[PDB]
Amino acid sequence: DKRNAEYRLAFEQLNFVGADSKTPILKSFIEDKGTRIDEITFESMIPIETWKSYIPQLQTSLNISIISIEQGASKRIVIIKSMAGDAKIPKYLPWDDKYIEEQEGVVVVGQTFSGNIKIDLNKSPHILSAGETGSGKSVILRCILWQLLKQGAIAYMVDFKGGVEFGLEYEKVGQVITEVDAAEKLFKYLVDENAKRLKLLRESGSKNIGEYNKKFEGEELKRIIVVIDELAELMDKTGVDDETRAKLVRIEGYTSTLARLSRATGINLCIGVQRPDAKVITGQIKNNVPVRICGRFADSKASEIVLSNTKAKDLPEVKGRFLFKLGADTVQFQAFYFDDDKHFIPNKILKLRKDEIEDK
Repeated sequence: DKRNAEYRLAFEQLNFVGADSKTPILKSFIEDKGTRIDEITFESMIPIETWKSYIPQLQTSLNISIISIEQGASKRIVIIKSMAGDAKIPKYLPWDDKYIEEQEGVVVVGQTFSGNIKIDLNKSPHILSAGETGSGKSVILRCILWQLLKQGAIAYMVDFKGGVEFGLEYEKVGQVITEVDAAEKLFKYLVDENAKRLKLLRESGSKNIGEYNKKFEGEELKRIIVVIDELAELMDKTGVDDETRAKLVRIEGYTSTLARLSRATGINLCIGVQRPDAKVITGQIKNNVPVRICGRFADSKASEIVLSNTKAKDLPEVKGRFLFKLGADTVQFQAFYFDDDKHFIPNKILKLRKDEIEDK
């Protein structure tokens, strides 16, 4: 009843009253400790639209973070999907190998208010990390790569800045693609590999490699992970000769093909973008890339591309503070500080690899 009287007061203050002078009466307070989110229900004579416009006034009074105001059973009943006003988000989040998931295909990206953000690459298969230069953006992808490498995945890194963001260390664990020629060979291969895989899956009678891999263990399908340091490196023809203009288009057709058909076959794309543009994050790419990571952008246009809303502006001036987006919802999180010197250890991967081959 402490919560009932604390609301009664906040409403009483805001003069938040119905057509009947009656303030909103509290009905249920569902304390989901697991999700740190609470289902607060009120019966009032105040239409949802009016609760919706008064959301900032409510938030500040009741010290809460409202997510949604869904209408309940009747027009007078309204459920406020909302979490605490003491939003538990870290200052700096250092990486630790303890976070590596045992569920093959799952990757942690950082910590939200409740807990660590997980991603099932069998559910949502491709990641788009956008953020201006001044770090963060790619560090999230390199961190994801490490997790999958540790889960025994096959890596392909794509870096046209002559393989600078993926050093000789990364070349120990996989192929680093630095030019249009290799990028063409590669994206063509992956497309043919995805093709060979859809055959095996269909015939085995499995919907994804998660299913298929529970069915075959001696010979399993290795997950393929494709990191693209910068997309615009591939996504910009504006200058090249006819021969190259063709290659970059061929590459645009393969990327589109994989992005649209991969989910089942275990071929995952992680894309970095320093500045969103519709000529870079094209139709297909955005259409087929579920996960969206967004950095502090002062441009509303850039936010609309990736997040398809303008929440990137509203981010705090903290390094690692990003916005994860899957489906409709968007959360504020501190990503892991992944240092390629201390955290990336190629030997550990070569170890797993010797250890897996020293069987069958």
